[PDB]
Amino acid sequence: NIKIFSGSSHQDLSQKIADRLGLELGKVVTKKFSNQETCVEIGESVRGEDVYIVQSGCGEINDNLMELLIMINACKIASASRVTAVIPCFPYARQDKKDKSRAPISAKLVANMLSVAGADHIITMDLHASQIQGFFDIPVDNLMAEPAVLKWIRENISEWRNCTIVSPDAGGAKRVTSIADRLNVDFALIHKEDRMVLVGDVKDRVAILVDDMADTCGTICHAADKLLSAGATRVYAILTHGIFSGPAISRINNACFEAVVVTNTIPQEDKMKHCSKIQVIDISMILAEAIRRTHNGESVSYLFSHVP
Amino acid sequence: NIKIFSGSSHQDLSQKIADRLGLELGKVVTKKFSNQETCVEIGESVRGEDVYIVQSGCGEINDNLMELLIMINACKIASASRVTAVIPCFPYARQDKKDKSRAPISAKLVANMLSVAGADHIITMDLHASQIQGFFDIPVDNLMAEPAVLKWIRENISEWRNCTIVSPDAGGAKRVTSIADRLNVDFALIHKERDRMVLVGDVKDRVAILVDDMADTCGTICHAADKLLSAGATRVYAILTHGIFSGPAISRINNACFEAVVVTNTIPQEDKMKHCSKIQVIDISMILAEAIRRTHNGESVSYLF
Amino acid sequence: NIKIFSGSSHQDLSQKIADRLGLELGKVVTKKFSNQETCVEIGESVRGEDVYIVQSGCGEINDNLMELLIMINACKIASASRVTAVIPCFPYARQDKKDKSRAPISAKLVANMLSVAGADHIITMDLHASQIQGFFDIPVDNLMAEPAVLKWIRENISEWRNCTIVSPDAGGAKRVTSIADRLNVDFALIHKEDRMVLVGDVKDRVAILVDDMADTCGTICHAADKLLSAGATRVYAILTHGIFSGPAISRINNACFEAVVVTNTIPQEDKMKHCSKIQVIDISMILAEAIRRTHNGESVSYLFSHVP
Amino acid sequence: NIKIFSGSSHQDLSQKIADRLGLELGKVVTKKFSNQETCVEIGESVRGEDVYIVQSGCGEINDNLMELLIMINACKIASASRVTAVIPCFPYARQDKKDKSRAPISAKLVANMLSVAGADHIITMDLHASQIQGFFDIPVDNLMAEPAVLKWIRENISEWRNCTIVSPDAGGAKRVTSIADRLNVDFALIHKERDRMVLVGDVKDRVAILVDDMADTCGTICHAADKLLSAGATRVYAILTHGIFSGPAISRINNACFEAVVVTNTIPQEDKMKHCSKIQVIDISMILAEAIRRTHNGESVSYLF
Amino acid sequence: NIKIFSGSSHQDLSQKIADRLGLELGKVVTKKFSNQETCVEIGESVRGEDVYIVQSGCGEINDNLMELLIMINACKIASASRVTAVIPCFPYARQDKKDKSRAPISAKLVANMLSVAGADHIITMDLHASQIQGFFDIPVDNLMAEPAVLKWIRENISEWRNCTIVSPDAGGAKRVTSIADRLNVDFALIHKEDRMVLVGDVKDRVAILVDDMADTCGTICHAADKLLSAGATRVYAILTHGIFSGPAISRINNACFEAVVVTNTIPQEDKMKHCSKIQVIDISMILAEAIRRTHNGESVSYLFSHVP
Amino acid sequence: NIKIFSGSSHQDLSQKIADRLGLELGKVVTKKFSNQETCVEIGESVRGEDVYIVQSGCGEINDNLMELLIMINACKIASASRVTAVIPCFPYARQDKKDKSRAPISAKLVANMLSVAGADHIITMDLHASQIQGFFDIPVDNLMAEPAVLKWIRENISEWRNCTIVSPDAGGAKRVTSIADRLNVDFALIHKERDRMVLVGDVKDRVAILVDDMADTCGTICHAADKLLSAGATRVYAILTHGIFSGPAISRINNACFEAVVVTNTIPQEDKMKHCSKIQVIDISMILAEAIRRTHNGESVSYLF
Repeated sequence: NIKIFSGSSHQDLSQKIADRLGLELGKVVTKKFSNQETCVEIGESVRGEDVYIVQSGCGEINDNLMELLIMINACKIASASRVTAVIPCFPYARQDKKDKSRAPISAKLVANMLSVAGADHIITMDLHASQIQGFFDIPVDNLMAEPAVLKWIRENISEWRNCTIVSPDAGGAKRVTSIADRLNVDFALIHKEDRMVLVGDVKDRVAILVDDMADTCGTICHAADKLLSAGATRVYAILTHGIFSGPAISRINNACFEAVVVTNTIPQEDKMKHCSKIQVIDISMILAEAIRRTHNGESVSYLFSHVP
Repeated sequence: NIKIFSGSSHQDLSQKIADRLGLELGKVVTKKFSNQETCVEIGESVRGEDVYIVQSGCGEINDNLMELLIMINACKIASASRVTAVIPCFPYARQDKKDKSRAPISAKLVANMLSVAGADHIITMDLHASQIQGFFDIPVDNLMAEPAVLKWIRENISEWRNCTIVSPDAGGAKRVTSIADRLNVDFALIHKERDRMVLVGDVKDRVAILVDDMADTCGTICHAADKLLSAGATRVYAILTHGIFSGPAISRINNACFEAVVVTNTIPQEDKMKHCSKIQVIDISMILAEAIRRTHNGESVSYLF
Repeated sequence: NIKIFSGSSHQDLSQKIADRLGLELGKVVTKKFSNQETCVEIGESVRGEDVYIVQSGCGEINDNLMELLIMINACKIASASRVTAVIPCFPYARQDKKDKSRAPISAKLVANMLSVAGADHIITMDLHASQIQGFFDIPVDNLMAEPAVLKWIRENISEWRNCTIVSPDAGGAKRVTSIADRLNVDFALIHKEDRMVLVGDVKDRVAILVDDMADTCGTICHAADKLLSAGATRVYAILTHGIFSGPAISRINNACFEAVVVTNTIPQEDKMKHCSKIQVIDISMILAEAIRRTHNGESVSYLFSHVP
Repeated sequence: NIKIFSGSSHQDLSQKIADRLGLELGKVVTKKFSNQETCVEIGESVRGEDVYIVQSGCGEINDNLMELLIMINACKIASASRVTAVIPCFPYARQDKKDKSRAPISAKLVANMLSVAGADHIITMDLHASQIQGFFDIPVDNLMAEPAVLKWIRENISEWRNCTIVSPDAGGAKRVTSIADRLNVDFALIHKERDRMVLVGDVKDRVAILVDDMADTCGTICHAADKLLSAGATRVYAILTHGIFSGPAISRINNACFEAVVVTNTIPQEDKMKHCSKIQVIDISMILAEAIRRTHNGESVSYLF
Repeated sequence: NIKIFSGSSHQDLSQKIADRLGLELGKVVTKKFSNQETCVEIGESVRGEDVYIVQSGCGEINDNLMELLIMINACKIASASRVTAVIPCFPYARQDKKDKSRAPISAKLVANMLSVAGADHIITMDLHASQIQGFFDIPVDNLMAEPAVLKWIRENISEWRNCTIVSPDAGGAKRVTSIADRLNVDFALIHKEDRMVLVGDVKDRVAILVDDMADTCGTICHAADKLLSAGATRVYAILTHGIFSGPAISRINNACFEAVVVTNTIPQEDKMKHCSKIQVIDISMILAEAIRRTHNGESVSYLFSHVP
Repeated sequence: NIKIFSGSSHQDLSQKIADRLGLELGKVVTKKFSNQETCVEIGESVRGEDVYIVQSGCGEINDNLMELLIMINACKIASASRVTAVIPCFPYARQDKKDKSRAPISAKLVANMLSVAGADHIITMDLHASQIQGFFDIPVDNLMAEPAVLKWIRENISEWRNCTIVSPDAGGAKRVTSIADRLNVDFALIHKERDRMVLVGDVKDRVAILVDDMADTCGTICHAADKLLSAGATRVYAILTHGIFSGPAISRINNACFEAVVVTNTIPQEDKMKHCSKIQVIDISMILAEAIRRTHNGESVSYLF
């Protein structure tokens, strides 16, 4: 009575999750008008079932969001017992504050939309701001890629016992210090004032830029330069979410990175073809395990410092 | 104290609306990000104001809806006194029932998202189904194109006194019989076998006016037009309040026998009008301005129907 | 842990449903003041149980509605696990639109009342307008009498392969075309302009007026005349909901119908005594099966083209 | 800008109310269907108005409640600025607790239906229990008949300075002691063994005034009156704010020793008053008009208590 | 999958409940700032579990309330299947009406706070006003101490067949008459006009003042005098809730009571040390049994006239 | 038409606020019961008024929150037109995320209780995290102490042009870099190994200004100050918008090398100021009065940031 569904034809990640759970993705008939008006038809009964919808990695965020919302609605009015939105990369999460302007808090709006659509539960990975859990009243499991980042570092960087973890901005301080303390190394921090300022020791050390997401990568590319200018031996970038829109791929190919590491919360395959610097940590097993635990009523906190 | 904002690039309707009310459109900064992630910013204080946001007409329905939702929200958390969504063409309106499938009622979803975004009021034109009004708990004013369509038929088709109004599908009956009764003329109805088309009612040697609420690819109204010709209509017109016109529509129209195709201003046609001469638009901005003004003043909106 | 309750002493239908499920109706103590103020007492524990309340066929709609609402409330605050209102004939369903006047949408109001009373689920039959499902946020199963109408037609009208399905109004087009296409015959349609207009072929064919409901029957009685005037051989009327208030019985006895067929969503027994033209399709088995499926988490979509 | 509508045929209270405020009752079309299915239509625009709907007094409680609910809803979706239900006698008010049964809290249900119908405000008189106010999240103004009942006792019973106020049941204690304290007189209390009636307090050679919030069949206040006679009261009165008076009430009253039976205008008595001379009504329309007017103006309503 | 938690270090009652259910109290890490800002950490998974939080008897009502609310929240966003607040003594219950002033209905506010905090169910004992059940939409089980009061009376007062049950105020009439009728004896009633008035027969009888709560006890102490003045042989006071704040203990020690009987809905141990007149009925078994029944979906109405 | 009430004994802020607006604080009866059970009563009609309730500053956070909640509720059921909570220092603001624990998001709980109590609007100062604004669905105006802190630094520290702003923790980065950028000076950052403190950035032979949003026991800013001395800062200041100052704070401050400790009026300091001379308060009442006045008038509040 567990049933996993996928957003659009970007099955990829959702298929991996389903394989790991010993399941097939449920049937969904998607008819799509040219104005992008999305039609959905759940091709099997979800009556009384524990349902999980994994949002697409299609790219177009608003299409993906509506598809998700529509699919949640269809399952709720078809008497699903529970509907969980598995959203590896939370959309509009950078729009989580007003920030001295007459701005929407779009991430709160997205949380409200998910709630009124009928979501009972959220499974996500590395919310841009932890506080976003509080934008909901339903429970949220905010999974961490940290355990998998720590393990990647230990296994792929020989100098890890002597590296420096660098935040590309002031916001990311906590995230880097927590990784630096766990590994028992230093941290450093960059701040854009168009000028960057680095505080902290990177001289003669491997520098690992750690962030929750990279988009156009103008920031990490510029931070990489600064770090080499400050005497870092080489520079790595580890992001959980690899958006990589616009010139990001061109930016990374021209950059002085030794590697750019991301998870597959966003589909990376086509980006990789055109970019040899990209390596992907598979997090499908962390997503599958959180679903399995959710379903069984078993501890998921164990997924916060364990790689299943 | 009243403020009008527009959604996205399609500032035509909203400009027309703002003119009739003697206003300028509110300032709104709209920066478009990575993967179409919508950014909006209200470039002026709306604190204590009666706000009207007029939908975009730029095709991409999900982008338009999100922008509208984000705008509504932005005005609300910035202490707008009231927020009305002006949605001439209601998105997802066809998806208004399960229809014997495990389908979403997407129009109810949209109603819910609009309400939770903070909309206090809706103004729209010819809801695909009247019952959609009941999808909200806030007031909806569902304006009619009917008066202006009636007006146009009388002022443009010489033989209108012995014309027949034809619904393209069976689910279009109520709309066409209401028009047919107003003009005191005939009505007829087409049905696709669920395949061949079936026509019920008299069209022989009279003008056939195809009336429908919206036409997308125009596949149905095009095939409908053929049948009306096969059944010996003099000439066939096409009246649609919402003229979406996607995919093959442009050419499909021209290649069909249509004397004319008539639509409203609810969606922009300027782009389609040059590549298709037989299209004509009824401007509905006066109707929308009047509804906003009357909504703001608390005067009757009902006489506009 | 399934428990079925009945509205008032109009047990009839609710008793048939209970028999088909192998159950007794649960005890309810109803004390009723003269101003019709309804008192209810649930005479057994519903704590943790899956509860279904079948609304009465008493006649007085507002009494019945309040009784239903009160009973839903009592079961919810007594810790029922789930409360489903089984409402064979949805009240105020004709009040589903504003229709160019300053009217209530009373069917939306009834849906809100059912929701705030604590209904988790609705089971109903042939909503006057499908869109009424959208008046709720809880799931609605809108059961169709169509399968049972098709089977009645095939078994009782020898000429069914050559009949015409007629809508008594413009609103009913879809409903008749769907039946006409399934049976592979014609459809026709009447429109009241005080004048009726018939479009479609009924000459020398059996005409079957099909509608979701009949009240005072002035419409079907007048449509029957029109059809005979247009050369129909005989006229039948098939309604799912037989209200039959006011002069309906006198109207039907004087009418040129060969038969008036209705379901027992409304109690028909006393109406039949005074009206030999009435035949009743028993739909208690469709109601019982939807309850059973709901309870078990089994497909109910099968009830949409199958007669259990 | 203020508008008063009445529910159903009992337009007496509402007429009195509209007069005191210098208004005419709003136009409302009320077509009554098949099985008592209620149809209401607002015959005028209420857009941007402060609306007051005064309950019906036509017996059938479920019909009255539905009509009121439908009216409230109709005004809300037609963009009324505010909707107040004026419910002099709150329906289902006795059903306000489970009371050691698997019973509904029907008064909370009613509170919820009123709120979801769109009521912004309630005005009522002598809630059976004060706590009912807490069944809402919207403001309730719970007016008191007490001042006018006190007034009547002093102006109508000669021996009032040595009278005793008697509660018909034990759950009526707080009401009677509050009256007894205002007049500086005695109080007493009747209890039915849960059978024989038990009386606690002094009534010998004094006037006994039975006070209760509502009397339906009058079975209890009639048996109460006998006991008060048995215990040697001079003469016994009956004061009820809500005089429902169903079933055997009419005659039961006359056949009982009651000097007089006093009720308010909250329910119509004109029909009962002719067949029962000993009934007298305190008109409470001034109190309800004053509460509406003060509610609309935002002036004190609290001094009316 | 039942899990019982306690408010603060006032485990006492919550420990007794847990013992009776064969359970240990779940781990809770409570860190408390000096401004009394309460921090909580649920020290074990509640994912998918039936959770019961027993509110502390600490004394400071607002601290206790917030602790309860915070704990309910933590369990809900940690995916508890159900959260029940077991609140033996409902806080702010005397603030249940406006009472001719511009007052809050604070008990309604407390019910709203409990609801938005995420409480699915309430278990309580002898609400000051039954109507408080209607301040919620979630179900409330309002347990009665009456069965245990009746049994205490029958076992400890030899003259019980000839006693009088007295309400200390006008509000308590119903409560005393119900006890007087069950025991088949008289009732009497006191009313404060600063003057008390007694109606009813207490001459040469044992008088038992029965109330739902005693605070500073100025009322029961004064009622005791009045009763002796009216010829009662001796006076008892039975309260379900023994607040006993301010001079209550000094008031009771100076009073002409034969005994003051209360339940342990409030911790009584330290009050007893300084007051030999106090006897405590243990109601932990009634609380444990309601939890057990709730959990199992079994009748709790049986707890309304049975001492488990 | 506007009314200001204060919560509990700490009537200083609220008095200052009421003065700037030319008002007297509303009458409120506050009787304190048995076990701290809070009683509040509004001593005047607030019907149809724009109500502002200013939080208490009397330490006990749970008592203050309940009183505020009860006050909000009391004004709402007494038909206040609008209720704004003025909460200079937002309670439970640190508890704004789970933070890798099975912890409550207590600030979301508080947001929810405030909303269900009936608050239409919040006015507060320097939310611990901006995202807290998103915990509500009602408008929040989150005022900034930054302008006045900048002002104070320039007008009080002679060497400010070559100073460095130091965050006591790593989670304080964004706050200090924003200040450092405004003054065009350096920033630095302290981190406790999770043990020894680590400092990143230049402080040698310059004035170190410790900036944080709130300081409770001052354990962190005290140890931070030592490190800044160890790393050769000229002298170290401490700027906190919310100066809670509990437990060892008073003496801990004096025993530390702090040139001065600067806080705002958001919490009362008068009691702490006498036993600690190095404390100085920026009065923020003008800012709060201006926000109320502008909120009531519907004028810009955004320029106050």
